[PDB]
Amino acid sequence: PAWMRTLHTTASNWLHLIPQTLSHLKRTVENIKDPLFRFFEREVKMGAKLLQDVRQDLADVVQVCEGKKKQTNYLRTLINELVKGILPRSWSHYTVPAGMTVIQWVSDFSERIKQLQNISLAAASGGAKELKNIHVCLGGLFVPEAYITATRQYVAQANSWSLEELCLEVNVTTSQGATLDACSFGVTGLKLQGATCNNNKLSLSNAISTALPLTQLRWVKQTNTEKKASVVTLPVYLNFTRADLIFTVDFEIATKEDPRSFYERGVAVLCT
Amino acid sequence: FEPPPGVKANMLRTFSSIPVSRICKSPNERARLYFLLAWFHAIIQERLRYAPLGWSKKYEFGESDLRSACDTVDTWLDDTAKGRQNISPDKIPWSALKTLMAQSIYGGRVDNEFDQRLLNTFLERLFTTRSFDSEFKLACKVD
Amino acid sequence: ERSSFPRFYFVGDEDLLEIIGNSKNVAKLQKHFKKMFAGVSSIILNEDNSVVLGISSREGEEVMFKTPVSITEHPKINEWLTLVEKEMRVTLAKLLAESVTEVEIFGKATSIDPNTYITWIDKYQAQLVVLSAQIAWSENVETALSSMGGGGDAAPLHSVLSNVEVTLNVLADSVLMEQPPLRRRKLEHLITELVHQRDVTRSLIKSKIDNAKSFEWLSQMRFYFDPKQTDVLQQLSIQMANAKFNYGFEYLGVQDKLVQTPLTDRCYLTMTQALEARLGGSPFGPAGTGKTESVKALGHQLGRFVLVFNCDETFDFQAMGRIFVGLCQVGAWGCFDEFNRLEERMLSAVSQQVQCIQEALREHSITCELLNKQVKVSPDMAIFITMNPNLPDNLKKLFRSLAMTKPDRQLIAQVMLYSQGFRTAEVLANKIVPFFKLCDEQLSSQSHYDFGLRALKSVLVSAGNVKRERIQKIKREKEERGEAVDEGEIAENLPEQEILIQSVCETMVPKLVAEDIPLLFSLLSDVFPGVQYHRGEMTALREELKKVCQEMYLTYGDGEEVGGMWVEKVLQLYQITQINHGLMMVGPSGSGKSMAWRVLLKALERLEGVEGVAHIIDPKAISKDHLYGTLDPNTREWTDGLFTHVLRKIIDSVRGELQKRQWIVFDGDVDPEWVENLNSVLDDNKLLTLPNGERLSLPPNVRIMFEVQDLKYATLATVSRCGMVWFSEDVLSTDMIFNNFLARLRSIPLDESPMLQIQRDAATIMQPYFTSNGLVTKALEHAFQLEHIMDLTRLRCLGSLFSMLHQACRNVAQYNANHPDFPMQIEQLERYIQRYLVYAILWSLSGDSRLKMRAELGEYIRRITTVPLPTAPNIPIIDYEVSISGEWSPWQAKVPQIEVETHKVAAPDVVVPTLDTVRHEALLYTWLAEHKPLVLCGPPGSGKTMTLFSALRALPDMEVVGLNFSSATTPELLLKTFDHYCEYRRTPNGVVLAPVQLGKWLVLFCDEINLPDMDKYGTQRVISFIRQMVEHGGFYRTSDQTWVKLERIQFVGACNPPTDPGRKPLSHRFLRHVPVVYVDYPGPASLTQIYGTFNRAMLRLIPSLRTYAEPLTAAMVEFYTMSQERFTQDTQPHYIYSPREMTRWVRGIFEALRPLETLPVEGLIRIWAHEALRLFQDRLVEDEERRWTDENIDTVALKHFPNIDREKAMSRPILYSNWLSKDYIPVDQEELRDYVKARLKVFYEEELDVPLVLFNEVLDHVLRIDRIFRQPQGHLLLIGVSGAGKTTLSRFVAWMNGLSVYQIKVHRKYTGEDFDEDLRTVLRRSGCKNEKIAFIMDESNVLDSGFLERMNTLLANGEVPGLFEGDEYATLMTQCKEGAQKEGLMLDSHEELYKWFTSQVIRNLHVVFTMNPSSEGLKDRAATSPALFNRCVLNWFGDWSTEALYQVGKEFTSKMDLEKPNYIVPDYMPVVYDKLPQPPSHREAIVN
Ligand SMILES: Nc1ncnc2c1ncn2[C@@H]1O[C@H](COP(=O)(O)OP(=O)(O)OP(=O)(O)O)[C@@H](O)[C@H]1O
Ligand SMILES: Nc1ncnc2c1ncn2[C@@H]1O[C@H](COP(=O)(O)OP(=O)(O)O)[C@@H](O)[C@H]1O
Ligand SMILES: Nc1ncnc2c1ncn2[C@@H]1O[C@H](COP(=O)(O)OP(=O)(O)O)[C@@H](O)[C@H]1O
Ligand SMILES: Nc1ncnc2c1ncn2[C@@H]1O[C@H](COP(=O)(O)OP(=O)(O)O)[C@@H](O)[C@H]1O
Repeated sequence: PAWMRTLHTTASNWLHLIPQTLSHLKRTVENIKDPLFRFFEREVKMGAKLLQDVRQDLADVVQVCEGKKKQTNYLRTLINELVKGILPRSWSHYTVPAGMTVIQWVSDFSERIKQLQNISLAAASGGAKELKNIHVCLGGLFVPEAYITATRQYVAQANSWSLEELCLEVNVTTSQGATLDACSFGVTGLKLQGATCNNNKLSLSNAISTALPLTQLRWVKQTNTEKKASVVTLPVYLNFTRADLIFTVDFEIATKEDPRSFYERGVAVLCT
Repeated sequence: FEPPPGVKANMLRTFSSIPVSRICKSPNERARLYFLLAWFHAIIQERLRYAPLGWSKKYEFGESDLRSACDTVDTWLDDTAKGRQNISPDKIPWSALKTLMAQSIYGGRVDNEFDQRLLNTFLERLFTTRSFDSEFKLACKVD
Repeated sequence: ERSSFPRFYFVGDEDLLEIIGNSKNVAKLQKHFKKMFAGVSSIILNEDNSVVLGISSREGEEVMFKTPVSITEHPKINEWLTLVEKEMRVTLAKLLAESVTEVEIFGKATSIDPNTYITWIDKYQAQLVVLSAQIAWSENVETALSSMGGGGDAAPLHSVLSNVEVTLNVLADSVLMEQPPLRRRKLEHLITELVHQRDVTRSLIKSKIDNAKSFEWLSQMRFYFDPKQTDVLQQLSIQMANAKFNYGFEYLGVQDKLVQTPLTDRCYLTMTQALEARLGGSPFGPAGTGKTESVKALGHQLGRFVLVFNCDETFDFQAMGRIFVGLCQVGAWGCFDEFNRLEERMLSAVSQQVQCIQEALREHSITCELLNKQVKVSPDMAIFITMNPNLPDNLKKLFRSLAMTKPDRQLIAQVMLYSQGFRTAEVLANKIVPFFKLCDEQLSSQSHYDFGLRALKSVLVSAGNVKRERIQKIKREKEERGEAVDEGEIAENLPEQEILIQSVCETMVPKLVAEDIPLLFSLLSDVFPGVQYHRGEMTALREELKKVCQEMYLTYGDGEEVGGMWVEKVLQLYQITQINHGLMMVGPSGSGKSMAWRVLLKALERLEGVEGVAHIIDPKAISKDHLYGTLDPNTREWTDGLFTHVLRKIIDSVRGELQKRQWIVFDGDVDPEWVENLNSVLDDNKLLTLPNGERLSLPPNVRIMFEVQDLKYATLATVSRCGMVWFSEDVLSTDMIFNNFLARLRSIPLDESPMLQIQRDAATIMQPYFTSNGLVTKALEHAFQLEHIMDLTRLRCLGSLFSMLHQACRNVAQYNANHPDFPMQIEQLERYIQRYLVYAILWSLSGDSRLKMRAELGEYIRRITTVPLPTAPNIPIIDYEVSISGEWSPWQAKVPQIEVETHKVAAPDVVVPTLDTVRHEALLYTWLAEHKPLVLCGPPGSGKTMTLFSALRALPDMEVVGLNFSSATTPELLLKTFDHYCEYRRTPNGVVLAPVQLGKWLVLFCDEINLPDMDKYGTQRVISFIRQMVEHGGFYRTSDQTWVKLERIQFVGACNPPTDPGRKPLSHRFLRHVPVVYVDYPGPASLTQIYGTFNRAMLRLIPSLRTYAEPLTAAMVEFYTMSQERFTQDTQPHYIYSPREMTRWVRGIFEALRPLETLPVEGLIRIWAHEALRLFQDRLVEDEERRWTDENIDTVALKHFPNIDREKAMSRPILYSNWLSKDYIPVDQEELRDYVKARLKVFYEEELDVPLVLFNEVLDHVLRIDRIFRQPQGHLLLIGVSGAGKTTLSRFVAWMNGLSVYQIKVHRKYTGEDFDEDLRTVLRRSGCKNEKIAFIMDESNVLDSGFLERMNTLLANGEVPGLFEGDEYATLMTQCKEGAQKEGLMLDSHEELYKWFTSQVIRNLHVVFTMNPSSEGLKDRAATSPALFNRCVLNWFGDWSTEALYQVGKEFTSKMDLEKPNYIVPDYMPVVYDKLPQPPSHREAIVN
């Protein structure tokens, strides 16, 4: 059947596209003490497991396509989902937009695995200290809220502060013109929909989306001072479907702006 | 059969659905309130079509919620204005309407905190004594 | 009757009948009051039991009626019930008035006196004092707003807030010091409400509200009390927003007060608006956000009882219908929990019901149709539906919605902390809540992990208890050292972060896996920085544990010492017992959970002086209806379940068990079917609710624990509702097990002392090998690396090794007994024990694997050990045995050389001894001496059933009972076997099940122990039951729910590999107790020996051929070899080969030879070829397979019989028949064709006239089928495309041989009972009549798998006991009696005539099964019912071949004349018929 031949073609194409393997992080007592290393090791293990599962499933599909392997119930269900264009349930272990088809999912998985491979290489080259200074895309991670919590824990442990007394400040600056302080963590890929951010100041704009060059998350002691009237709280959704709420950022609107207009127009930060 | 899109069409359907006698009661201001309610309802429903942007999910802001809001307005206006032909716009129980239509009606389906914030913004913009002036703007810089 | 006073309408028909019958027995009415009241569990009466003095709740708080209701004055049940309810409402209102006046005296006060406040709290109820505080605060705020109405004036409202503050202060001092638990709950509820009132008053102050009608005040829930109101019921009115509700005034007793977070306030507003608008509310949202509890709190605050149903997948309707109509008549609220879980049809039905009720409610804004009855719906009725993400389409317009997206845990913790009396509660809450978020996120995911809101509440309650205990300890120290006592001083100087850390650790560390323990500490270092805790050792408990471990022969240790981890786990179990009533010891089997809790119970008994009693209940083995209790659908009688029975026994306090410590251990797997009922017990309410409605209060001394190995299937609800203790397999190290075995061997004698001295000497000998990193440990580590047929469990291997060493000690004792002159000296004893130990590791660790891994283990142990070993160059130590002289002697010498009798060839009973036979006989002897159940696992056939049977019959005192387990096996089968062969007797120990035959060990052989199907939760009921009697030494009789101890009963099982289709792997917990021996197919040498013996015994009939016995057997084996190598099971599901085929071969050759007095070698080769074709060729599917088979048998015949003629011995027409000749001598195909054609003509004349063309395949088929009918118990599995003639030939053969054809007329309504009755008729028609029946079955006639199960049992036993019972069985008995009288056999008892009936059926009845060639369907049929593939012989009709089609065409188109001389032969003839004549005629061309 021609469907079998074209499924062979697309399976081979994806097997070429997806990276080969992922390297687990090396455990160490000092690394175990570090929370960022723990979070990144969990992410690496999850990514490696999912990558191995997907690669083995694609290899089994290819072997069936040659006729060398018979379609078991799991393999038959996978083939049916592939032909119908629906995302297999086994593959989807991280949160994914509902309408995303298989090809886009494979592309996203490839990008995430590339990011994880770079992260593992950087960690192996240095350690947790280098792991602190890695600019990581929140959308690429499987659980970005875990990353936010990990940064909070790292800042609390470095300065011997308590977790509940720390608050988050966002500094949106260019990647080249950025300062990596002790409490500052870089994040890329955030996109602001409904507004433009210049000099950490929000301005209303008609553009559909303005890409934030580099967002610096800084954990600071609770000043216990009321937020100014120009301070606006913007949600950070994981994808464009706006079903996942990672956290909330606080920005300073420009003068002559109205925060109610910001609320009405649905201005929000998106991970991807 | 589908409802014709358009704030004008939505308001016309809302006004046709409500009996004419109810909107014309002892307080002459009551009709004004109803109009505002209709407008607000229309706006809310017309933000459903832009689901990712106007809201976070396709809520069921159906006719039942509109009927509940009309009943709430009726009861609170009757309690505040006990058979008075005219009532001052300040004396209108604005806070009761805003709170009830932010938490009980139109807010029971709202689970996202930011959707609740948007609903509160809309209610505080529309339902106020300042609406009873001829300078009130139902919308700003439309075109 | 129920129409008047609808309040008792709540109960069903059962309780109505009971209250009508026992109306005068008021003491028996307490269950009804427990059912319908919320808090009232009993009514307080006088000694005369004639006047209702008051009411009493389950906690012990009671209310005395101002004017008691006299039952004598109103004999009618309804009249005095209504009087009691009215009295309770009026008295509650009067007490509310009194307490409101008292608290108003307390209100408006600069300071309050603690003694007066505590006295006021003690005087009234918790609900009443909370309501009085609410009323007083509401009135004070209303007065303040009335004063403020002027506007721009001074604010005494501050004072009101200050008032609350000051009284809050005294409360913060009341709970610090020790209080009675009831007053403690009262103080906790009062503190929670006072904190809420202070917060809302602060909000009012901030808002500067100065008008009483301002909506900011109107939103808050307000209470108004009007003494002036004539009706006490209407005195209290709860107004919030525009909604108004009259207070229920119904006694709630004491309930868990709900903290009023902003989310809960929003819920209150929304539901009150919905109820005012006369439609219910749906608080949808995720699980565990307080939706159900929010509804319950709203109902209780209005004085109403909410009935919270559970909408699980297994949901009852008639109970739901009765409970719902009861609520409708009562007017009490009803909440639905997780509506979406309901089945779509179930959902639609319940949605329609609630739609009708809601429509009635809106119409009331009055009776409605419910269960074909008129139900009066009170206006106060309300309905709530909690959902997890929508509402059904018919309900979307009838119900408001509300979002419980996220609870306010941060404020929950703060308010509950201030309730416990903690200072700096804000910081502690802001630390603890994110800490639990971290635990829920950062810790590794596990099935038993739980970090939800309920876990938070439990942790904080435990922290409050810990702080109170520490306060008491410091107070006692101050009493002993000095005299300055000041509770405030102790509280101020008391660290509180340390208390929270200690409580968190005591509650959560036990459930943490080995890897997650450090992370938690790091998490604490992140949340509670710089503050550390140190666990307080229990020195007295450690000493008691050491003594009990010494008494029980267990290893005890401290810290890093051996057994330290186990001791820490026992201490953690003790702490969880202290801080919880529901426990769960999770961990892989073999972690010591059972012994951990047993040792802890014994140590607690010996320490505290309170004797402990443990009830071990297996939930899965018993039925859930028998577990919790049965309510008869018609007689409505309630019989308490096992758990219900033991709980009622404990509550009754008959023999002081309330004094004792009762531990109910639910040993067994847990699934969300039975434990759902236990969810009402594991919560803080601690009550068991039965379907009859009767609720039993859980005594404080009772602890519920689930000794469950895995939690992959338990719901998160139960996980969150009980404490968890994790027992990793590393807890019980191997050294501990070795020490336990050695101590038990040294201490207890094996018989029940000389052999005790022998055991001590043996333990001294093997002590070097049992040390840490010894021979046994390294051998076990290597054995885990190999592959085994079943799952490897460390305790299984260790238990088998210990049993075999016990057998070694018994052998030493026997040798000493038989040699009184010379008992075995020390050197020979060391040699024997060392060699037997090596042999014991060899047969214990690798006793369940193939020979290659057995040899691998042998080589490894040879490399690593120092014990002397046999010097055989290639023979492994396994074929060697250890003699009583301590020497390595070959097993071959133990193998004799017997010559079977000629008439006994291939007989079922005879077993030819060989290497595998003797080795497995020795292993079976050993594992039967200790009565240890064992499992013989191996491929089909393989000589497993017979090898076991030979051993068991060799044993004299052990009778055998076989039980063919099927895919539908249930413990009722074991119960039937027990009541058939054993009997219950009352003994001083208790009731005991023992065989009716004295001094006999009944062995319940189970033919297929892994066949039974597992439930949807991975549990096999029969396997769990067998494990239960094996490990607990007994089971539970459900007729009276009593512990039955098994006496002289042991189990033995056999099974095919679990990897085979239709085979389920056994539980690890069960596999721990049963050693598995892998009986592989006998090797070529074993087959050669066994069947050379059979051939030599066979050929004694014809001496002139005797000398050919040796090669023939080889040939018979030789060909067979490549058969098992060529047609593997991968190609086809039925392509299996076993020594059973070879035995059938020998039997067939003997049957062919016995008639004939003399016969040359060519005739013998012809018989052998005929049998090879009839065994190894009909099963084949493809033509090339048959060609290969024929060529291979040809080659084998020439290889082993070279000096023979191929044309005569191996003539192509191999047709054997007894139709023409008297004897079974081969017949030419043509003469056979002529005879069967004449028989077909007679068939046409007599039976149905259908023309049948006689192609050569029909001859072969009519021969094989006739062969099968002639042999007793001849059963066929005909396979072929439909219409090929399977039934056509079956009917023909049955008519020819005299068998009456019987087919079952199957239709759509042909139920299982109809098939059962047809089977009964056939059984009557076969055995009772001595009339042979050809039973025609087609898979179309099969409408259910149960048909196949009954057929399986019939094939495997020649009968099915299930069909014939009671009057039917008596009729059968009469019939077989008449039949035996006619035939000439005089038998009286039922058993002998039943056996004669079974023999008659097995010799007469013949069942055939026709099927189409569905290979996947073939595999499913084989897996579902093994008997159709076990002994049923199956043929491959397939489809008519080209030759067959050609012959059909010619014979049928013989009448028409396609004889055309003008036909010319073409140059190219498209030949498709193989034997087409070289000139095609016109007719030949047309047929082609
Ligand atoms: N403290 C100990 N020291 C030495 N041996 C022990 C100790 N505790 C238990 N054992 C032994 O180890 C084995 C564990 O048996 P036990 O019934 O306690 O296991 P379990 O993990 O509770 O099993 P299951 O899940 O099947 O009930 C037994 O042979 C027991 O005698
Ligand atoms: N104020 C509160 N709000 C929400 N949940 C609470 C509150 N106080 C206590 N809880 C706890 O929340 C837990 C879970 O609530 P539950 O009703 O089971 O949620 P769900 O309705 O999702 O099943 C309960 O054990 C309850 O004790
Ligand atoms: N040592 C032996 N002596 C005699 N017959 C044997 C021996 N080993 C195997 N057989 C033959 O193999 C067959 C084994 O079948 P059986 O053990 O009943 O299968 P299962 O154990 O699966 O029920 C028997 O028919 C028997 O004739
Ligand atoms: N040897 C044969 N010659 C001619 N017709 C045959 C032969 N065997 C079967 N049939 C035909 O098959 C029909 C019955 O098929 P049946 O045996 O019921 O199919 P199944 O194989 O499903 O049992 C009869 O009508 C008969 O004509």
